[PDB]
Amino acid sequence: AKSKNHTAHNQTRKAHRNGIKKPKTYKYPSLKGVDPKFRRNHKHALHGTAKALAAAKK
Amino acid sequence: GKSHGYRSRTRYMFQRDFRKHGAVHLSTYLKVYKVGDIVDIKANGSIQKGMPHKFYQGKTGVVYNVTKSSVGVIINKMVGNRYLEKRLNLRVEHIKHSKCRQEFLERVKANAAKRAEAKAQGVAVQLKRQPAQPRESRIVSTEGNVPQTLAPVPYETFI
Amino acid sequence: DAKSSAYSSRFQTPFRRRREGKTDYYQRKRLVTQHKAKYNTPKYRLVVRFTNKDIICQIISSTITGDVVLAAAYSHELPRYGITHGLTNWAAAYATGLLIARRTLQKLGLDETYKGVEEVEGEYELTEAVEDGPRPFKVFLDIGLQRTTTGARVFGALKGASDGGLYVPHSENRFPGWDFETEEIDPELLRSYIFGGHVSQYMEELADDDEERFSELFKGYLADDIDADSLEDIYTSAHEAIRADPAFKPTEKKFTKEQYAAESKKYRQTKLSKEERAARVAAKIAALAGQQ
Amino acid sequence: QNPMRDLKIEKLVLNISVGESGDRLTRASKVLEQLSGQTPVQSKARYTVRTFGIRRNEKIAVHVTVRGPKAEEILERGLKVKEYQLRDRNFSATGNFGFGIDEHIDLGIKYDPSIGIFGMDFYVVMNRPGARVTRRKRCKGTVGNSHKTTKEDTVSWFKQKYDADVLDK
RNA sequence: GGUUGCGGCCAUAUCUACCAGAAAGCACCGUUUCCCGUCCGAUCAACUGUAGUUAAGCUGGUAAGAGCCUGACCGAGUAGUGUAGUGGGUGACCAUACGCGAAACUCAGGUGCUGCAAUCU
RNA sequence: GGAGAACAGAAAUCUCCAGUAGAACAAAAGGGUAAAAGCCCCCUUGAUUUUGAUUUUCAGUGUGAAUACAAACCAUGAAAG
RNA sequence: AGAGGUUCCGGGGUCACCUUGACCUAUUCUCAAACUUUAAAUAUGUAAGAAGUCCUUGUUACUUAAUUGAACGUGGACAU
Ligand SMILES: [Mg+2]
Ligand SMILES: [Mg+2]
Ligand SMILES: [Mg+2]
Ligand SMILES: [Mg+2]
Ligand SMILES: [Mg+2]
Ligand SMILES: [Mg+2]
Ligand SMILES: [Mg+2]
Ligand SMILES: [Mg+2]
Ligand SMILES: [Mg+2]
Ligand SMILES: [Mg+2]
Ligand SMILES: [Mg+2]
Ligand SMILES: [Mg+2]
Ligand SMILES: [Mg+2]
Repeated sequence: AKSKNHTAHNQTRKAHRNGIKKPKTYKYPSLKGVDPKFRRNHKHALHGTAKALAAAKK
Repeated sequence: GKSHGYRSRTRYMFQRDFRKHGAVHLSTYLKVYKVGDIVDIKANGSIQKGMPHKFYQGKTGVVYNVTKSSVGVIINKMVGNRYLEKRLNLRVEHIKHSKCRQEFLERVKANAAKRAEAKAQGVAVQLKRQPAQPRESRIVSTEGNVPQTLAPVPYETFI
Repeated sequence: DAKSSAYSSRFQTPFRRRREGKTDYYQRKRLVTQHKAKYNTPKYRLVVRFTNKDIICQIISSTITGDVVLAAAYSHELPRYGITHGLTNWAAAYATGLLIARRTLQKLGLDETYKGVEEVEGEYELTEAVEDGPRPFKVFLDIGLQRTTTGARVFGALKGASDGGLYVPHSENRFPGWDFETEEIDPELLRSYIFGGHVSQYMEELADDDEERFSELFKGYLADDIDADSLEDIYTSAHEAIRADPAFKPTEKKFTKEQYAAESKKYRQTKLSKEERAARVAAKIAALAGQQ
Repeated sequence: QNPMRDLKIEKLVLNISVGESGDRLTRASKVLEQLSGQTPVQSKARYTVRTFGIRRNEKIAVHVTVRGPKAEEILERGLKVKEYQLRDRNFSATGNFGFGIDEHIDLGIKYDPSIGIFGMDFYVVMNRPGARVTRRKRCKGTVGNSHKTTKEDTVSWFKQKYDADVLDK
C-alpha cells in the first residue's frame, strides 16, 4: 500500500517542545579517552600534592 | 540503492583548494596544542589518516587530549532534542587554533591593563564592549561641496 | 619554452627550496615534527652539509618564524686547530663534528659531564647516560639531500659528534669498515679514516707510482713539508686542540657591515620606477616609429 | 669565447636492436662487450606488437654507453665506415648526432665464431662543461640559453676536427 | 648590501627573451688508490682546493612581456537572494517595500618579504 | 609531443629537449598524491599480542568499517620517524 | 563563424602551381544536475571570562639536555 515514506515535518517542533539541551559542562571532566601515560602520572602527581598539602597543614 | 558511507557527499569539501595542493607546510606540525585550547576543524584531504567525519568540518571544539600526532577535540553534536559530547581523535593536519579565542585573550589582557590603569588613577573605566551606537549631531559644511545632483534617468536601451 | 597562459595560470610552484633543490620537505616533516605531548620541546638536528671547499655542521631547532641555530661549526676554522689541508675530507668531517659537539656541550653547560670518547679507537660507541645525572644532549642527524653510502663522510660528522659527547642516535653500518658480506664493522679501518689514513696511504702511493700526480695533488703538503705519516699526529693534536677550547672565536671581519653594505651597493642594479619605465616605453615608441 | 664554452662528448651510446631474445642477442652482447670493454645492458620491449615478433619484457635489444677518450676512439672507428660523411639530418635539434653502421667491420676482431653480421647505431651526446647542473641531485637547475648545444654548434664542431662534411652524397 | 647553511609564508617568489655581477661565498671544474655505486667515476662515493673558469648554475636588472598578487564610488548597489502585501500579469514572469550583496570585466599599483647563524672591499 | 639514430616503418630499442600530472595507484565513481601515495630495487611480516577509549550508520544498541593512544614484541632506516 | 601559418602528414593539378582537409596561432557566437578560477543571500560552528586573569612556587613513576614543560595545586592580588 503506497503511502508517505519519510518526512522531517514536525521534528524540529517536537525537538523544541522540551528545548534543545546543552550537555551541562562540569568542572573536573572525566579522564575517559585522555592519554593513559598522562593519567598514570596525574594520579601520582595528585597523590603527592595532597600528601604535601597535608604535611604542610596538619 | 542509497549510499551513506563515511566520505559520501564529500566531493568538493575534502578537495584541495586550487593551487594549494601537495605537501602540508611545516607550521601545521610546529603549532602547539594544549588541553583546553579551542580549535577549528577543517579536514586536509591529502592526509587520510585521522580525518574527521564530514559532520565535523567547520565545527569548533575544545581540546581534551593530546597524543603523539593528534589531539582529541570535544564537539557538541545536536542529536534529536539534545546535544551530545563527541570526542574526536584528529591528527593535527585537520586542526588549527581558533582566532576568535586568540583575540578574546588579547581582549582579556587589554581589559586587565585598562583596569590597572584606572586603579593607577581614581576614575572608573567602563570596560564592556558596546554596540554600534546611533550617530551624533553633525554640521555638514557646503564650502566646496554645494549639493548638486539631478533627477532619475530616462529609459534608453543600449543593447 | 613559450608556455601558454593557461599553463602559467594553473601552474602551482613548489615551495621555494624544493624549487631551489635544497630542502627535502618529505624528510623535513619527519625530522622536525615533535610529539605533541612533548609540547614546546625543540627537536635538534645536526645539519651536516658539504659544499666544495667547506663542511658545515649546525645544531638547528625549528620555530614558525624560522629555524634557530644553537651552535654551528665550520671546517674552515679547523686551521686554528691545526688542520690546514683537505678541509672537506672524511677526517675534517670528523673534526668538525667533534668541534660542534664540544662547542654545544660547553654552551649548554654539559661538557664536564659527557666527555665522550676521549681515546679514539674507531669503535661503534654510542653516548650513554650518566646515572642520576642529566641525560646526554639528543641530536638527530640531518644529511639533507645527499645519499647514504657506506663510508660517506656525513657519517664522519656523525661519528665525530657522537664521540664529542652528544647522544646522536645511529647504527654502525654506514661507517667505513662495514662489510656487506658479514654484519660486522672494521674498527681499525674506521680509525684510519678518522685520522686520515686513507689520505696518507694515497700520499705514500702517489709518490711511489708517479711524482707528477703527487705534485698536482698534495702540492700544499710539499709546500710546508707535511710528511705523509704525520697526518695521524696532526688530526690527533687537532682533536685535543678542539677539546681544550671549542669556544668559537669569530673573525675580526677587518671592516664593518656598514662599509660592507656601502661598498657592495655600488654593484647592485637598482630597479627602475614608473616614470622612467614609461619614459623608456614612450621613447621606444618614438624611436621605433619615427618614420625610421 | 670561453674555455668552458667548449663542445665535448659526454657519451657515445652504441645500440643493437635484435627483435628476439636468447642466442642471437647473447652474440649481440658479446660484440658490444669486446668492442667497448664494458659489459652492455639489455633492453626489454615496452609492449607487444606481434608483427615485429616481440613480446612484453622480452629483452629485445642491447646497448652500451662509453664516456671519456674511449668514446672518441670508437668515433673514428665508426666514421671510417661512413667515409667521414654525414648528412643534413643525423644531427638533432638539441645538438646531438648519430649514425648507423654495419658489419662492425674489422677493428679489434676476437676469435670470431659463426656469429653473423651485426649492424649497430652510434649516438653521440654533446654538451659543454657545466652540464652537471641538470644531472646533480642537489640544486638541479637548467642550462641557460647561451650554453645549450644546438645543431649549428655541433655541425660546426663536426665540420671542424674530424675534418668531415655533411649533406654531401 | 652581497653570499652561504638551515628555513617561515609558499609565484609580488613562477615562466619566456636578453643583459650585468667588484669582493667573498657558491658553483662548474681536476683525480680515481681507498669507502661506495654504476652498462658508463655522467649521477652517487672518495681525494685534492691543486690545473682552470665566471661560460653555465646562482643573484640582480630590463620588457607599453605571459602569469601571479593587491586595491578601486571599475562594472555594480548590477546579477542573485532573505523578508512583505487580498501587489501587477491569463501565464511566463515582473515591479515595489525592508535587508544582504557577488562574479567576469575595466583601470591603477606591484613583481618577493623575512627569521637564526656564519662570512665578505 | 618534438628532433635525431642500419635493418626500423605509423608503431621494436637507443639519445636529447619540452612536459603541474594531461600517467599510475587491483576493481565503480569521487577525493588525494611528483626527490610521492606512481616506477624500479633492498630488507621484511605490524595482515602479530592484550585491554580500554573514540568516530560513522546509532536507540547514541548490535554488526561492519575506521581513528588516536597505552603495555609488549618486532620490521625498516644512518636516523628522525 | 570566418582570418594568418607550404606538406609523399595519400589535396587529384610543377613529373613547385586558382581548384589545400585536418592541425597550429590570434580572434568569434552560444552553453553544463553529475564542469570550473571565482562566488553570495538564507541557513550554520565557536568565543564574549570567577571553573576567569596575573604573580610566586608545590607534586609527579609523564616529559625535557636541564623543575624544561605538561596537568593539578598552595599562597597573594583583581568583585560600580
Ligand atoms: Mg507510516
Ligand atoms: Mg550519495
Ligand atoms: Mg573547498
Ligand atoms: Mg631521505
Ligand atoms: Mg667527474
Ligand atoms: Mg660527490
Ligand atoms: Mg604583465
Ligand atoms: Mg618577477
Ligand atoms: Mg588502484
Ligand atoms: Mg583526482
Ligand atoms: Mg620515497
Ligand atoms: Mg558496510
Ligand atoms: Mg542543483
